[PDB]
Formats: sequence, C-alpha cells, structure tokens
Amino acid sequence: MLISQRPTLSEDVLTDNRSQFVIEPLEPGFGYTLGNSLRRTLLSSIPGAAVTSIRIDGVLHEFTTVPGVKEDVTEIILNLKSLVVSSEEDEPVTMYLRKQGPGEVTAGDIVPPAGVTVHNPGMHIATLNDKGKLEVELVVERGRGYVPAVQNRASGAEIGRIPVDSIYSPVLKVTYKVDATRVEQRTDFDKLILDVETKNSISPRDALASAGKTLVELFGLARELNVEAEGI
Amino acid sequence: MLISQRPTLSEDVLTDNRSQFVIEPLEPGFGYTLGNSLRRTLLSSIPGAAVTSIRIDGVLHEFTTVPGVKEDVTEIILNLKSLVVSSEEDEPVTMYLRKQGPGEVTAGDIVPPAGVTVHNPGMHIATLNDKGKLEVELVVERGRGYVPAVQNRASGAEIGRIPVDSIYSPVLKVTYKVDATRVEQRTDFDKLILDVETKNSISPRDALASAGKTLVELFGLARELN
Amino acid sequence: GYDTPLGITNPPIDELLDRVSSKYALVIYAAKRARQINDYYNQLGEGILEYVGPLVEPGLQEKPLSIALREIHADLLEHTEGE
Amino acid sequence: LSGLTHKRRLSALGPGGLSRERAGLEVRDVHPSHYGRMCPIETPEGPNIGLIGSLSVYARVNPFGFIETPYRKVVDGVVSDEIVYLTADEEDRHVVAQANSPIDADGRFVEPRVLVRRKAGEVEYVPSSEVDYMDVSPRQMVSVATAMIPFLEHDDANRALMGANMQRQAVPLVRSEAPLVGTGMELRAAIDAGDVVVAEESGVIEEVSADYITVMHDNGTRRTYRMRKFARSNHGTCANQCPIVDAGDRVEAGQVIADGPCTDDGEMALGKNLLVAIMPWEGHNYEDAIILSNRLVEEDVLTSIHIEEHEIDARDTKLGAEEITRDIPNISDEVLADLDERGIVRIGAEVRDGDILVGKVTPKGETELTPEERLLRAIFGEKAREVRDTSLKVPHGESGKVIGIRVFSREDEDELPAGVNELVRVYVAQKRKISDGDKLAGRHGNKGVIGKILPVEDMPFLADGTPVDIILNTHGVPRRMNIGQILETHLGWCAHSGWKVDAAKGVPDWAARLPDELLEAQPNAIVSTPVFDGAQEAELQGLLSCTLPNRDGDVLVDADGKAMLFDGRSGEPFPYPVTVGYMYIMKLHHLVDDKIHARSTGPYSMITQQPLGGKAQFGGQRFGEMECWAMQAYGAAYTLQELLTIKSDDTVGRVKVYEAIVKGENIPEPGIPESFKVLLKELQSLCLNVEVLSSDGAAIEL
Amino acid sequence: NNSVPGAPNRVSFAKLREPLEVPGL
Amino acid sequence: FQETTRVLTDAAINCRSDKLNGLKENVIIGKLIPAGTGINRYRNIAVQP
Amino acid sequence: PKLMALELFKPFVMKRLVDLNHAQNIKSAKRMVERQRPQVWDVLEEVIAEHPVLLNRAPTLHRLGIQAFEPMLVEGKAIQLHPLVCEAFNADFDGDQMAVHLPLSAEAQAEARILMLSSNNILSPASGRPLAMPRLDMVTGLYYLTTEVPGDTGEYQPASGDHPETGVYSSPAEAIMAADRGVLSVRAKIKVRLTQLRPPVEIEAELFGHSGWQPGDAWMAETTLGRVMFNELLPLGYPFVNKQMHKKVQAAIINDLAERYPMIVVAQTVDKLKDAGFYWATRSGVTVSMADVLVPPRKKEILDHYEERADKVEKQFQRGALNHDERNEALVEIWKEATDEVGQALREHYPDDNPIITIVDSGATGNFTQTRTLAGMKGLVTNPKGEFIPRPVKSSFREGLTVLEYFINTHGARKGLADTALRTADSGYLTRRLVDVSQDVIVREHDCQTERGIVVELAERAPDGTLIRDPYIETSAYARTLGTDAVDEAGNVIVERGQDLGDPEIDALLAAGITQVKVRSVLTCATSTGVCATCYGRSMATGKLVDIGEAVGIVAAQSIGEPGTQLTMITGGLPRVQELFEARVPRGKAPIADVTGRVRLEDGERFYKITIVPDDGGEEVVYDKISKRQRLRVFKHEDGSERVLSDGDHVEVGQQLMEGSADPHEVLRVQGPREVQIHLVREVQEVYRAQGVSIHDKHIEVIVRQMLRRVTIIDSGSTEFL
Ligand SMILES: [Mg+2]
Ligand SMILES: [Zn+2]
Repeated sequence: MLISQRPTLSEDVLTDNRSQFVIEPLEPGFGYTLGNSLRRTLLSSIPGAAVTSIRIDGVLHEFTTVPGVKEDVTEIILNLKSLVVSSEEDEPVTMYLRKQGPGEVTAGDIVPPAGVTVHNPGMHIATLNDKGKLEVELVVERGRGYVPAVQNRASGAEIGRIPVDSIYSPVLKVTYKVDATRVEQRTDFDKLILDVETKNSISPRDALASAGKTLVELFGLARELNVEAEGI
Repeated sequence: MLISQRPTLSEDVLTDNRSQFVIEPLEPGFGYTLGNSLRRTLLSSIPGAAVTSIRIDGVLHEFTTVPGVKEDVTEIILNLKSLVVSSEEDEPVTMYLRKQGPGEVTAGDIVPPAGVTVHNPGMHIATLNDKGKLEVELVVERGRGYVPAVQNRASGAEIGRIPVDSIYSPVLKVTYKVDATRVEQRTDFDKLILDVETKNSISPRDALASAGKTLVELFGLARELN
Repeated sequence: GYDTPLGITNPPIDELLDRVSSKYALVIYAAKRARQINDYYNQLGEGILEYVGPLVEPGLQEKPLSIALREIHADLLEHTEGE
Repeated sequence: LSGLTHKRRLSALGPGGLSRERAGLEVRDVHPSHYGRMCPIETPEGPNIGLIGSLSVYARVNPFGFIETPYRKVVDGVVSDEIVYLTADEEDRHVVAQANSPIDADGRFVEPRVLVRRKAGEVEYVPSSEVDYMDVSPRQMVSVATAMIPFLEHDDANRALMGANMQRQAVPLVRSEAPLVGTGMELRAAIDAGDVVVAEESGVIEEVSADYITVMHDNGTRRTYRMRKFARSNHGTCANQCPIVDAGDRVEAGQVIADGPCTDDGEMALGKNLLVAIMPWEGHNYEDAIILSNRLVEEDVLTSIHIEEHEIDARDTKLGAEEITRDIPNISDEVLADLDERGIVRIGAEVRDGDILVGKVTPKGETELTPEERLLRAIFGEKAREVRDTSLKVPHGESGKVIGIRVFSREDEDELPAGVNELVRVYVAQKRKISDGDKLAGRHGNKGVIGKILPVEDMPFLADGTPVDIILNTHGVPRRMNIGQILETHLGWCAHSGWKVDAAKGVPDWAARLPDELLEAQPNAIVSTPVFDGAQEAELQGLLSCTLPNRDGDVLVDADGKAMLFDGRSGEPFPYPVTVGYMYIMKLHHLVDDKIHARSTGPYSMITQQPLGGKAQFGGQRFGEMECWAMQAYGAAYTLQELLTIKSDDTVGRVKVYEAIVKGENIPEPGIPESFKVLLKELQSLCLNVEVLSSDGAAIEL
Repeated sequence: NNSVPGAPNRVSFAKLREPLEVPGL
Repeated sequence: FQETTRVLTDAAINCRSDKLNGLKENVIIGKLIPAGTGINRYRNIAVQP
Repeated sequence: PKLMALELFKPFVMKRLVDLNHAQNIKSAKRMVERQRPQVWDVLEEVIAEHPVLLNRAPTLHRLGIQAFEPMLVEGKAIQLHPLVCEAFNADFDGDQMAVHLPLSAEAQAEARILMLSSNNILSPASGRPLAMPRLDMVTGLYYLTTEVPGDTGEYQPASGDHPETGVYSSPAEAIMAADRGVLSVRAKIKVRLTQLRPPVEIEAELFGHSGWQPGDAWMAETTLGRVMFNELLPLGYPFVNKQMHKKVQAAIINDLAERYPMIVVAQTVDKLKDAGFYWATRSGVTVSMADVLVPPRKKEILDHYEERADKVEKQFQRGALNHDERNEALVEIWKEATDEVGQALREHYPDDNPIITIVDSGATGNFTQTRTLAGMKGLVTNPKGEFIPRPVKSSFREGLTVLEYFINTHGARKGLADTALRTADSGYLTRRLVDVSQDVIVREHDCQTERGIVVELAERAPDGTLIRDPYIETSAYARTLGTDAVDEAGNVIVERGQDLGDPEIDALLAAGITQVKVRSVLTCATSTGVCATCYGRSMATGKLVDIGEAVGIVAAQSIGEPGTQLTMITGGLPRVQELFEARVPRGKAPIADVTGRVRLEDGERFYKITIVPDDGGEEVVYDKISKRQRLRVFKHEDGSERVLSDGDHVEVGQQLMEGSADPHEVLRVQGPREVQIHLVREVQEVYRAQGVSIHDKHIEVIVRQMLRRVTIIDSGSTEFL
C-alpha cells in the first residue's frame, strides 16, 4: 500500500539539554502507537553507566554522619548518585576520591581510571572543615534502564558497602502528547509532540536515534517472520 | 550489565485460526507497550479485501424486496456484510451469484473469477421459494481499514448500484499477557505472549508480519533522523 | 512568566489594560483603530493617504482588529478620553 | 410501546376539563386512591405533569366510568382463587392486604400481623383474620411502560419516571435484539401493541415470502397475511414486518407470525445489548456524556432508517393552470438529469440538499423584464418564458434514496381538495448511523450524548481481548440514586456468560428460593426479573461467583463483579478492577440531524419585519430579555445595539450591512428599529399624540 | 406458563404466582 | 410592567414627558445604553498614531 | 460543526472565495457555497481565524450565561464545549442545547473579545470566588493524586542497622522513572530533592534564611510523588503546597492565584489542572458495584429497638391518653432519631477507600444523605399535605423497596418535580423586579469624597479568647473600601484611609486587635445619580476597583436572582426573600420594644399581653400578642437562646420579643434608616446562607439603597407638594 502523506520530524530546541520533536502528519490512531513505544524505548533502552555502590571508611554504617562533613551520609549518597559517568569497559571498575583539609570537594577532583570519564567536573559533592578527610570507594558499572538498590541488596559480604539506586540511562525525563491536524477534510491526523531531556552524556538527537535503532531492530524479528508488502 | 541476548520470536499453534507468539527476553516494564503497539497496528492497518457494492436484478434500491426470497434487500445486504474474501488482483473485480428454484442460497454458490476465493462456503445468504430467483452482481476491492458506503454515492453510477459498507480487516481478536520474572538478581526480564485470531482470510503469521513491516517502516523516520 | 499565549488571547489582556484606564476604554481604543486600518485597506487601491495604515508590520492575512491590538500592545498609539 | 401507551393514556385537560393556568397545583399530586388505577410513576416531565397518567396493568373501566381493580377476597384467613373488582368507594369501605405478604401453600397467613392498606393513606399491621381483600400481583400499581423496567424497585421515583418516559421515544433499529434481562411484560406488550401479525387460526404454512405469507387452515381454507414493509410511520420512523416462520411449519392459533418494528421473535426489543464498563475515561464521558466503540458504527448495531415525505400539488389559478413538466425554465440539463419524462425524480435516484424533486411551471401575468435581463433573453434566443419556477426541492438537511412515488390525478377520478388537479408526494428514505450528538439512554432513566466514538483499537478491552462497546461515568450513578442500573449490569453479565450453580453437595443457602430450572443456564441465555418480585441481591451475589468460563478456560469477572481491564492507548493494565457487564441501551429520537440549525440571512416576516421562515430555510434564534440583561451587565453596549437593530429589525440597515460585508467597506451605523416606528404609528392611532423632542422641545421627524 | 403458543423461553426469578393473567391491554 | 392601559391614560392626562436616560428605554429605541461602553466618556475617543 | 459555520459565515466566506479567484462574482460564489464544493472548506477555515462567537445557553440566568469562545472547525453536528465553563452555563451534556450568535462589526468583535471572553471570567460576579475551576470529575482525580496512604510501596523508611534509609530520590525525574518501573506508588511518603519548586515560607525562611529561592537551588522535601507532580502544574514561584487537595483547598489555591497573578496565568494553570485531573481520574479506581455499596452490619438490631419503642408509643395511644397529634409527633421524633442513628452507624462502617465515600468526601459532588438513602435507610418521606407520614421506609434503595414503601415515596418525587417549575417562575419574576428597581444605579464618578460610612464589625473579641474571626467576614467586609483609617491603640495606622480592604489588610487588622472598622459603602454614597466607584469598592469579576460606567444594578439583580433555583424551603424559602424585599407586613409580625425600658409582662393563656415601663419615664405600651406561638429569647447579657422571656427585665429599644420577623416599617419608624437597612441586609443574607449559597453584601446594599430613597411628607406648609 502507500501512505497518503509521508510523516516528517522537525526538531525544536528549548534548551541545550531539552528538545521538542514533532512528527506530523500521522494516520489516525498511530499517534499513541508511536509515542508510547518510543517513550518507553528511549527511557529504558539506551545503555549507560552510573555509580552502583559506594564505600565510606570513616563511618561504620549509615545511621550516623561521616565525621568532618556538614552534609549527612544520605545527602552524600544523593549528590554522588546524580554524578554523570561515561564508561567504555564492560566490567565494573572502581574509583577513588580522597581529599584533606578544609574546602569543598567537586566531582572534577576524582581521579578516573582508564576508560571511565566524568562529564561534570564542576559538580559539588560535599564540603570539608579544618582537618577533615573522606575516602570513598565507588564502583561504576555499565547497564541500561533504572535498577533500584534493594534488588542490589545482596552483593557479597563487606564492611561498609552501601548499594545506591543507579540510573543506567543518559535520558532521565520524556513526555509526549498528541494533537489533531488538518491535512484534508479528515481533520483527525495525529501530531506527536515528544519532549526529551537527557544528561550531558548524550544529546537528545542521538538518544532518539539510538531508541529508533533499538526499536527497529526489535520489530525486525516480527517483520522477518514472513514476506509481505506495505506502504512507507 | 547489558543483556547479551536480544529478543527472539517463536510461534505456537493452538488452533488453525489461533496462535501464540512468545517474545523474550524483554527489558523490564517494556512488554506491555510493545504488545499494545502490535495490537493497535494489527486491528487497524492490515490490508484485505471485501465487497464494496452489489447489484440485484429487478431491484432499484436497498429499501425494497425481490419476489421469492424470505427477507428484504437490507437483510441480504447485512448477511453479505459478514462475507470473507481474499483478492489477489489490485483492481475492482466482479463476482456472480445465480440461484433459482426452491432451496437455500449460500456463499458457496458464488462463482468467483480468477484471483479471488471465498473462504466460508457454508455461509447462509438468503432462502428462495420455487416462485422466485436471485441474480446478484457484486464487486470486490482491496484495501485496509473501514470505508463508509458513501464512497460510491458520488461515483454517479447507474441506479441499480447499491453501495455497501466495506470492512477491510482480516484480524478478529488480539490479546497479550506479560509474565514478569522480577527477581532480586539483576537478571530481571518479562516474557510476552501475543494471542492473535484471524478471519481465515490470511494466516496469523501473515498478519503479524504485515504489522511488523508497517511499524518498521513508520519508525524508519527516527532512523533517518540521525 | 507563562507559556506563550496562542489564539485570540495574544497579546495578554493584562498588558493591554496596563496602558488603558479600563477595559471599557480599551474596547473603543482598539475598535476605532481597527476601523482606521480597514478604511486604509479599502482605499489602498487609490485615494488620499490621509488614514495611515498599520504601524507594526502585519502577518499573513491578519484581521484588522488583531493588528490594532498588537500595535496598541507595542506602545505605538496615543488616545484622548472624552469627558 | 409508544402507540400502546398513547392508546392507554388518561388525559386530564382539554375541552370540558381543567386548563393549565386555572388548575391548581394540588391536583397534580398523587392520591392514596391511585393504587391500582392510575400509574403514579409514568407521567410527562414537561409542564403537563400530573395531568396525564396511564391505566395500571390490571385496571378496568366499569360501565359508569369509574376505574376498577382486581382483588381476591379472603373469607376466613384463607385466600380464595376467585377474584372480584372493587372501585374506590368499595375499596375504602373494606380492608386490602398486600401481595408480598407471605402466604402458605394452603392459603394460611404465616404472619399473624400483615401489612394492610386502609381508608386513605393509612397502613398498619392487622391480625391475619380481620383482613378482607388481597391484591393479585405486586405489579398492580405500575403502568405497562413502567412494568418493563428491570429492578424498578431499586431506582428512585423521578429516575423511574424519566426511564419510563424515555422508553416511549426509542427509534426502531434495523436489526432488533431481545433484551437479556427484562420483565415478563415484554411479550404481552408486543402482542397487544398490534404491530405483530398473529395467526387467527391454527394451521400449516404452505409458502412464506418476504412480501406475504399463506397459511392453510385445518378446515381447508387458505388465508394470506400481507406484511407492510418500509412503510413510513406517523413520526418519520420506518415500519417493517419480517416473517419468522419457515415453510412446512404448523403454527398454533395465536402464535406470532412476523415481527413489526422493535420486536425480536414476538417480544418488544427497543434496543441492543452493549458491553458496559463503568469508569471515567479521560473526560470524554464527563457529566453524562457517553463514549462508544466504533464497532457499533461499523457493525450497524445502532443503525436506524428514517423515511421523510414531501408533496406538491398543481392547483388551478385564475391566471392559468399549473402543470408538472420535465422542462423547466432556464436550468441546465445536468441538474435535470434525474427527472423522468413525467417530470418526477426516478425511483432509487440519490437526492442531495437543494436538488429538484419534481418540476412544475406556474402561469405568469405581465412583468416587464429588467433591462439587462431582457437583453440577455434577446441575445441567447431564450424567450421571456413567462411561466415561473416553483418546482418542489429537497429542503435543507435531507438526503437519501427515493423509495416510492405516489401521484393522484383528477383525470383518473381521484378525490382531491377543491381547486387541485395533480397531487404528487415523494418519499425519501435515509439510513442514519449513530454519531456524535445522538442521544442514548438505558431503561433506568440515565440519558447521555455520544461525546466521542473511539476506534475499536482504543477502547479498553477485557483480559481476553474483547473491547468494551461503551463507557459510562461513575460519578452520575450514586448521586442520581438509580443503583438499579448496576444490578441490571451484573445480571446481564451473568445471563450472557451463563452460570452453573454448584449442586453436588446440595443447593447452597442463597439458592434455596431459586426456581429449580434457574440453577443452570447456557451462555447468552435469557433471564427475567418481574417488577417488585425478582432476583434479590443475594441471588446476584451467588450467581456472579458461578459464571461459566470462556472458551479459553478463564473467568474474566471476579466475585465482586469487577474485571481487570487493559488500557487501549497506554497498553498497561489499569491499577484497580473495573465493573463490566451487558447493559440494555436504547437509541432516543432526539437525533442531532434535526436539532442542528443555522441562519445567516433568509426570509423575513411581514407585519413585524423580523427574521422568520419555515424550518426549510431555518429561522433565527430568540434574543429575549434575560439575554439582554446578561449583555447589559457586561457593560457591552454596541453588541446589544446590533443584535436588536442591525440584524433584527432595520429594514434598510439589514440590506446596507449585508452589502457592506459582501463588499470591502465597513459596517454602517444602525438606525431606528422598525419595532419602535410601528409602536409609535400604533400609539398615535389611539388618538395619543406621541412625538419625540429634543432639549429645545422641538418635535422630531421619524 | 407462556400463554401464547410460541413464546421464547426465558426463565424468571418469580417467587409468587399471579392468579390472574394481564387482561387485554 | 403592569397596567399598560391605565398608565397610558394617565400619561395622556398629565402630558408627561420622560428623559431617555434609562437602559430599558435606550434598548427599546435602539440608542446606546448609558452603561459600560455607551457613556459619552468612552464613546467619543480620538485615537491616532 | 462545519455545516453550521459554513451556513453562518456565508457572506464572509463567499466574499473571500471570490477574492481568491475561485469564483468570478458573487452569484457563482453563492451557488458554489450552496452546492458546497471542496474549494469552500479551505476559505472557511481561513475566514474564522480570530472571529469570536457568543455561546448562550437558554435560559440565561446570571451575567456569565453568555460567553465569547473562539470558533474551531470540527466534524459532526454538535457544538463542542469546554468542561470547565459548564459550571458557569449550568449545562449538563445530556441533550441540552445552546444558541450561538456572531458579532459582525469591528466594535462588536472587540467588545466580545475583550469583555466577554471566557478566559477573563474565572471569578463569578456574585462573590469573589472561582467559578471555572476543577469541579466534578477532575476533582476526584486530583484528590486521588495528592492523597497520602501509609504503608505503601517504596515509602520512606529510616536507617535500620546496616541497611540505610530507602526512599530518597535525587529529583522528580528519578521518582517518575522508579514509579514507571513499578517500585514506587505514585502516592507514598518520599523525601525528594526539588529544584524548580519554591519551598513553603516555613522552610524558605529557615534553609535559605529568607534569602529568596531561585531556580537551581536544591532543598530537601518530605512529600509524595503525586504532590510533586501536582505542584508542577501550578505557576512557577507559587509556594509549595503539601496538603490533600479537597475541593476547598483547590478553591483557595485558585482564589489566591487570581488575587496575586495576571488572569492569563490563572487561565493557563486552570487548564493544566483540568487536564491533569481528567487524566488521573481514570486511574483512581472509582467504580460502583454491590461489593462497593456495603449494608450496615447491625442495622437490624437498631431497627428492631426503635420499632419496639414505636410500638410502645402506639400502645400508649391505644390506651386513649394521646390524640392523633401527639402520636404523630412522637412517631416522627422516634423515627428521625432512628434515621440519625442508622446514618451514624453506616458512616462508621464504611472505610475511606470505597468509591462512594471517596466521591462524597472529596467534595466532588453529592452529600452523605444520598449515600445513607442508597445504602442505609431512606427514612420517613413527605406526604402531599406536607406532613411527615408516621410510617417510615425501613429498606434502602440497595436492598429494594416494597410496593407500599415505593408508592408512599412517589409523593415526594411528584411534589418536587411540580415545585421546580413554580420555583423557577417565581425566581424569574423576582429577578425581573429586582432589575426593575435598580436600573438606574451605575457607577458615574470615581470618588464622592464623602465621610459617612457604615460601621461593620470585623471580628468580635472573645471575653476569654484573644480574638474570634466573625463567621461572615468573607461577605460583610472583605472588598469594601475603608472609609476612615483604623488607628490602633497607639498613633500607628494599620491601614490608611481610602485603601481597599483585602486578605492581607484584614489579617493585619485582626493581628493589631482592632475589631470595629468603618467601611465606605454604596448605601451612604453622596452622588446625585449613580454611585461612585470608591463607595461601591473592589469589583468581583475584575478583582480590582470597579471601572467607571459599569452597570452594578443589573449585576446585583442577577446575583440576587441566580440562587433562586437552588434556594429551597413562616416559610424560610424564596417567599421569605420576596416578602422581605417587597417590604410587606411579615406573617410573624413579632412585637418590638417601642421604647427602651423595663418590661412588665403579664402572660395571658389566650392572648399574650406585654407591657414595658420606660426607664426614663412615660406610659406602658401595650402589645396584644396571640398565645398560640412560642417565646423568643429575651435580649439579656447572657444572650442564651434557651432563655425565656423573664418579666421585670430591661430591654433595648427596637428589640424583638417573640419569634418571627419584625415589620420593616415599624423598625424604621422606631429606630431609623440605619438599623432598618442593617435588618434587611442581615435577614436576606441569613435566608440565603441557610441554604449554603453566598453573595456579597454590596449586591444587596445596591437594592436597599434604591428601596429606601423616599421621604414621606405629612404637612406641606410652604411647599407645593400635597
Ligand atoms: Mg440537561
Ligand atoms: Zn460615593
């Protein structure tokens, strides 16, 4: 068959990180069929890397606060969770952050091993008073989607291992809508409006490209089941 | 911890018309959306063939009767609406139905031309007495979706034409269920079980393949987005 | 601070009222200018250019009243109130 | 049903009776003497409330004119089979029992004290011996229309009134289907309505055809029943009669042979059965709106047939005789391609809005042509053709085939009104499919309008892939207090899916009173719940837990009656289960096609010069006084000056503004309304010197 | 108890027996 | 409002004259109501660029 | 519908079609429009780009009955309407029809685009409260979204030994992602870190030291993901709201936004709230089924006990001691008590998750009496004569009424349906007469520079408590201009003279302890014709000082007449209002203290005879009151209504003694115009507020000013007037 009007995508920019993608026109009823699948694929298909667990030698557990730091241990965990990491090694590598004396510690001061890199060196992690120190042994692993820490609760046996909810995704927020379009007297064509906001590890354009890659690869399995023709 | 194995599709057969497709492993929380997308594209974008218009000898419009039959023209039109036919030709072809004498007229009495066939010869169309006969000429076209009968209103054809609503859809019922394997281990995935039932015009595999090709073509715009 | 208005709600009513004493004055302040613009369009073919046309460059087929409201919002007109 | 109820009406106004204004409000109320004679529920909703009722089911009119009701008299505490009819006074002077009062199989009142009805609105327990009379059935106080509302005992009085009134507005569809849940009054109402042909004497059918049926009686005499088909009703709907018998079948006397409109196998069927899911859905069913699956539109489930009717006559005139002819003055041949030689549209020819339906020419007198018109006549060789054009044309908003044409001519010795020679009427039939704006309503008085018609792929679907055919909001059920609809839905689902009450261990406690034949049912079975005596809640609770599984071997609805639906758009299951079940849905006659009305500029009245015109060219709306106070309160003054002068009454301002809009210039200033000049010219005729004046006191001219 | 010969069979939740049939409506 | 014939007779007797300064009278005659945008304070506005 | 727009815009569309050269002249264009060729739809869409039309729902009943919506082409044959404005139109989408007009001239177009636009009418003119707000279905969605439930999935937990606290999320994005995965219920206790939502003043003044929050500043919140999602809808800069969104809370939020932000922002946020509520109502799991309407568990025992008591009373009557009246009174009281007890038990039994209780409690619609009738006991029902029948109905609409109970119940439904038409007719007549009297009143001046101003009590100070806000400050003094500066105990001025009152100024005055404040009012205006803007005060729909030339009399009449439809029943219903405004002799005609003094009353069993000895001196005024009525509270220091009229006490002049309504003429004669105006305003406000509706006082002061504007002359002397 053939498509009456070929859909086209026009990128709009609202911010260096944000974006608004409009696919128009679409046959009636295809709006949601496209948008929901694309949103889910974007959210939970693109591989990425993030901190999985952390260590604090200065504290025996997490109930109290690490000495010499104003922020609570939970606040430290939260600040370090948002840290952006790009990795190219499959195995989980370890990282070390050590500082001494009064001042503030930033993500840029952490020494990264080979492969792994940090895209926001200027991020603030914590602050140290006079004669203050903190040594943290955080592991970085690659993955996809979002995985809580409770499912990561069972991980060997260690002294101060603190699993943290890791975000294995370079895209962190996606929204979509649908609006009517007037291409003919039908006046019922859909106009998807996909809004995607990603981290600094991938541009929204590349994120959408990778999501389309994954989804087309997946639907190829259904397509190859038989030979039958359709439209554009 | 990327999943090494990509999804695979395997077909199971429960009945000549019904089949189950298992697709797994899939990323967590993703089976539902994929299944619903496949269902939505299956119920509205599967091309098929169906009767578009009829022409009964001695009948000017659909609000009348032809002598010898047990039911008016509207009833026979409604009965024909359920008829299922598959056409290979990409042009409007004509089909003939000639029955006379006492008895019952069924869809098997039709004489389709080359490239067309009737998949339910056991259907009941009307009942005839020895007094009257029945001669019907009907057109079969190929399309997708649902075209209101008004399509032939503006064609300006002869008064004999009786436009009929068209329903180009072989798929009948589609259902899916997801069996999530949520475990404490990171090896968490969900398995999809897609149930599809067709009107016997085409096998379920053909419908699924057509839906998959439609979706691949539609999503190729994101591919060229790059 | 808001999303960009769309439709007959642009320009925002509050900004328009910031210029005129009250909405009852604003309706006339806009309608008279709309009439002036319509007269200018009518006499565009030939005539004395006594009625100056729109000040702000109009859009693709923008109604005269919309042009009047936009040019009022742009602070290009001055009006005198009777009594 | 509508015709039967109309024949059964009890008017209280008209000649020889009260008038609306003079009559007080005390006569519109119910009286304790209405029990069994006049239905207290059924009544018009408009101002004529209480002045129009309906005979109860068992009520009869005594020769003097007083309405009687049946009763079975108790002699010594034992109910007697024989019955007697008592009027109002006799009922007052005696003691009347209650039908629901338990009675032993031997006629002995188990309860020593039984609820009783006394002289006037007094009910009190009385020994089981003093009681003198007993009712016949619990449905004695309801009309025929109200007797076919399942679970009427649960709805409120106003809701039941609304449902009963709406049951009389249903539009006969193309393929009627009998209700799954309905009282026993369906069949008797259908049979006595007179719209179903019933064999007069037992016989054997020789040959049956759509047009006619011939039955051979047992005495050797043959009879033929002619069934009218596609005959216009009195209100635009179509009447059809399809035989439901087969050749070589012995039909017993009194058996239904064919079904008229709204009848499936000889029982009233005003609507179809739709799968209902009660939940709010994205606001499209907000505040009484209804969402329908496109499956209904594409399956002709709610397709209706309507037959219009137009007619023109050729009446002789002093100036000549009008004659219908194919030739029409100064019209193209393409427009006149459908007319036949006689000058009428050919049967079966689709006719659109504004098309010519029958061509006639009327005699002309003398009227000098306008300069350019006369010149154009001269140039083209087109003679003056004095005869004008008055050909009947399809009014605005009509379409469809031309099923039949009837022509009466005075030449053929036909009775026509004096001064007429040729009268022809053309019937236009239109097939209407349900769309936005059409009204739907169940039997429980819950109206609605089709807010949206979603594609079959978007509607929520059961766990097995069966999309729901309609969604109803849940915020309107408890507020309106018509809980009967939910019980009807549950019973409908139980009937459709079929149930098999467990009996290996014995009949459960909740099934003790169920009829022995009602413990097992087949899928898509038929069930009935007579009004005021029917399935109690315990019965439904037991049935819902014993429904048969689907062909796939799974049960959809849980014990509570709710099911886990799947969203059609998102694709993910809804967080909580939702109610589902088959509910009987009718199609009201308040269709959107007739209501749509528009008027930019048309004809005008004569005395008042205000906008006016038959609904062929549509008339303007009514800008009353409250609509003027609303405008004044806004401070809006120019809009009010316009709506009353420039587009309502100004004779010259109207023309000037129409020219100005059809030209590039501005809209001119309105003048003085003709409704004020007329007022002054009439007030002057009363010998009252009315003269408008300025500050100087000088009289002014108007 | 269908009075008419060829009525469709629809069981009812009837717990009481009506001694008098509905008269000619 | 009420008693149209009596008020007409009384007005004729008294030869009473009324000012057209009310909303109802202006609505009847077709003049701008003396309210909102109809008052001369707003009706007579000169606007030029 | 395009079929209506084409036939309604015919001249504009035909002209534009001619200009595009699709037709050669007007005649061809008219023929083509009649035939409706495909070339007409494009031009028709082009010609209604910004042409507002007026939608009117007959019978228009108040000012907001006519709106001005921007047209949009749509298929079908029904006029699509916005969900929010249905409240203003009072329109139910169950077959209702509304006419649509069209303004032609440029003046009319601007007039319908500036004044009558629907976006500019969020606030109803009767009272300064929102009218186009989440009302019926979206309210339930928002209530479910913002609700908090304990022990849900993923709720915040404290540190337990080696296991750190779980439920702390970096940003709402991560919370949304986790909720999508399925490890966090939308409504559960969470500790998120927000960055684009201003913290509440309590947290802002502490974490930042009142330095002022800006986007990008992170603070720790303790709330539910649903609340965060909801607050994203409110305009940026609005303080975080962390409460369940009952209907009252939403009304307060909308009112505050309208009082602190431009109306465009209010319209945008209301639209967004409507969309979110509609979307989230579908997933609230609100349905109806027999498992959801639960019968009370111990209803049978209560019914048996009260039936036994009623039988005891019946036997007592059978002894002959009591007549019909006492028997009826006792039975009615017993069954009323039984119904109340059953309702309380049913309320206790039901949980907080049933859809019935969720709908009723959330304020979406309905009341608990309907739920009690549907699941508990319907109770005794009215009779055509109007008296309660001693026999109640012991079965609710769930169990199923019997024949007798249903027949008895039908009386009330028939009576109500009959009464609806008469009530609406009377309301229309009263509205007509009110518009009739107050046609003249229009704001003609900006300020009359008058000094007279009615003193209105702001909040009486309790003898023990520091202050108690008057229950009806929202209606008495909430938008009136301040006639005189309210000086505190010291020389400081809390509010300067002539500054319009409001929420912050009222709060400041209450804090300062000032109770009595003199507020300028329309009733004391010195303008010869009309009433200046200052005296009338802040408008309601506008939200700012009323602009000159704005009709106020018509608005006041519309506002007073609007609640007549729902104003249900010495009758205290609509007839009370009608007689109060007609200034007719009240039916009760309670006696009034003609002159202040000590009361020397003699109680006559047949006719009450009241006499008061003036304290200053004089004679005793004698009142011959009938003895069939009951005494009202005597004006005493205690002011306890239970007190009886004790003889020998001292009463203030003009104070009523018996139950009823004092004659307005007599109170005016004895006390003056001030107190009669106060009495009329208070009584009409009381009858309106008894039903629950609220209308600002100024809308009634406008009518009273026109009512009391004549001076009777007893002697002409040197004056021509008879
Ligand atoms: Mg309605
Ligand atoms: Zn003043």
